[PDB]
Amino acid sequence: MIGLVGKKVGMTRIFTEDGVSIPVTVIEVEANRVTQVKDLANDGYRAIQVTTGAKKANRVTKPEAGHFAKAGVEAGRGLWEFRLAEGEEFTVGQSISVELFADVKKVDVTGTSKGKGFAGTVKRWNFRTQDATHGNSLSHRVPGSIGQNQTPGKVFKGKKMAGQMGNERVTVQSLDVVRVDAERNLLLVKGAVPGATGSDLIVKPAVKA
Amino acid sequence: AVQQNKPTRSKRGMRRSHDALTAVTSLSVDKTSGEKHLRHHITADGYYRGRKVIAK
Amino acid sequence: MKTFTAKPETVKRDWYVVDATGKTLGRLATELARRLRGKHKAEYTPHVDTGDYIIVLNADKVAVTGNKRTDKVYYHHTGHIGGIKQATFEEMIARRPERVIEIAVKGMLPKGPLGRAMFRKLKVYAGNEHNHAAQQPQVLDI
RNA sequence: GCUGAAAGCAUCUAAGCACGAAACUUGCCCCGAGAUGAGUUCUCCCUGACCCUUUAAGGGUCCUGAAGGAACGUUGAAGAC
RNA sequence: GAUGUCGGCUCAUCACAUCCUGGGGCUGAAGUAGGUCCCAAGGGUAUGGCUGUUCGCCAUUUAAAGUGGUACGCGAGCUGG
RNA sequence: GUGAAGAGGGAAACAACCCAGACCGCCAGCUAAGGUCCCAAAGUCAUGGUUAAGUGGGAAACGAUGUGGGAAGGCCCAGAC
RNA sequence: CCCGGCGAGGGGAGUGAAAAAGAACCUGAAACCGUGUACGUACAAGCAGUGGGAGCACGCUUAGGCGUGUGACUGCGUACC
Repeated sequence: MIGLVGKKVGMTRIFTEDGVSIPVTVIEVEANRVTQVKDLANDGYRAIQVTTGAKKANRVTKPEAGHFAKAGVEAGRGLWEFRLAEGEEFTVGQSISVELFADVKKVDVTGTSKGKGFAGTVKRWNFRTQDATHGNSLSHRVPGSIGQNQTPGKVFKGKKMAGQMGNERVTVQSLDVVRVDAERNLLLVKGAVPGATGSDLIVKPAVKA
Repeated sequence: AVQQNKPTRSKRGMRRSHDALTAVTSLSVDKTSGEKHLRHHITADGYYRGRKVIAK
Repeated sequence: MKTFTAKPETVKRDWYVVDATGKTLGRLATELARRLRGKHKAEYTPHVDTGDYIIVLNADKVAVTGNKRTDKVYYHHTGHIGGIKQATFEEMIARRPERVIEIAVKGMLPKGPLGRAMFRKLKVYAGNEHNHAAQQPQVLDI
């Protein structure tokens, strides 16, 4: 079904009565307001667009303000879309809270991973380093060979080399739901999730099931 | 390590298409002295936002 | 005197609609390529596009003789080391029926900027309906 | 394998029908409309007056300068630039 | 009027005459475990002692430690036994 | 015999093979090899057959009720297979 | 006389037949490097030309439909010694 967009608060632990420590990621899921509903007749597919949080009034552009005004909801910090599974109905201006995950027991969390910048092959692709001694000449962490002789005469597409690492969309699947706190708008999931503290997260029920 | 053919003057010009400088969009005018200056910078006479900062 | 040459800014192009149901793929394609190039016009000029706009309907109902329905294979390389991919005639019809006629006509047209321009005048639809009524296409029994 | 002739029988095959693997197409994750075939949806902004002429997707003066953008500044768990 | 030679290191890529895993026929196939042939290239496919060695022998593992092409792949990437 | 010392057309590209020996100009005509559905100039030409394998467009010993044609023979309304 | 650092280097004035003869000085070629104008160029693949050829600009013309520059698109075409 549909999911919710939240914020990464941080990591902590939950102690159970049987002496087990559960590493949990605290996700703050504020109420999500649906700003637009799409159907086959008009858009060719079924989905809902939602917003969350608040944004400075003076920093909301006129085109953005008009979009929010049409739905009759306060401006959020972004817009996200969720596909409808042939059995869901929503109305413009509806508010969705964290109670949707009351009986899910497993969710998929996706976010933007931390940015490592330009990274070498050793870090990026787990390349093995060459000898640190025994005559090695300025080739301790270099990639090494990158192809074959005249026959191909080129480097193949997709070759693993150094480049930008991190700072990209990443999804972690099948994370246990430890607790749902409607009053505090909190969702605790076992394990770690992509992104740094304060980043945006999208939570959906597990697809693998 | 080194070229096998001499690059053309056309290729040289293409590489330099990104070398053009950019001029300052506009200069701020002090409210009191009225002289032009770089934005967020003190004037040549020592003024800044019409406050007459040290000019020794 | 000099031989007449067609002018790209004064050439007349007409609109036609063709039904591909039950038509042999190859024999239909040659006629489409011939008309897209303008070979049927006395004003034909090799360096000028003098063809006509053609609309093809029911592209998913073309016919192939023999066992080509399950034996004809379409190959294409993605550019990566694995690269090589293939799909049979049956698979192409199920997924992208328009590509079957489009691919056949493309190979029958000249290669180059002008040949690419000719291909732009071909409209292929899988169904029996088109939204080009404003152009008033004329039925072409080909 | 089923039914079944050519070939009174037989036969998985010629018409027709059903099973069958980490391979194939999907399903899972990421990129993706420069997909020049450049797509779709929502919202926002601009509602002056003249002149010349080889008289048309023409040129110029005055008035006007929106939505938004850029620039600059303080900066970031973003970053070689 | 120069195309640097075996071994190792790093990084690989393709073929299928398939080493493991998957699906089958026959068996002098009771079961367990094997033999042989057919289909199958998705992924996976040892560490050490000796020697410059590839290889090989040996020790001990593994579901398996496959066979070949790529200037007997790879020194404007390293090493130089 | 050709290339060497030989251009032009054909064989996809292809000194030595096939056609054929360029004094110069022409926006004229007929032919050679080879060709005439589209790329690409000219028969979707006419009549009678063969192939179902994309054979045509790569190959052997050998194997097989694939299919067309031809000349004979054995057994058969005393009832054959 | 003027700008400039009582600079360098220039702009006037003056001399001279000539200062585009100003001492980096007769004539002042080519490679090479610039400014201005016309045309082409951001979905197109290779000895960069050649044959065909639209459009645009411009000079003509008793509209004489030609000349000059540019060259969308298209056939052919792998430098020289």
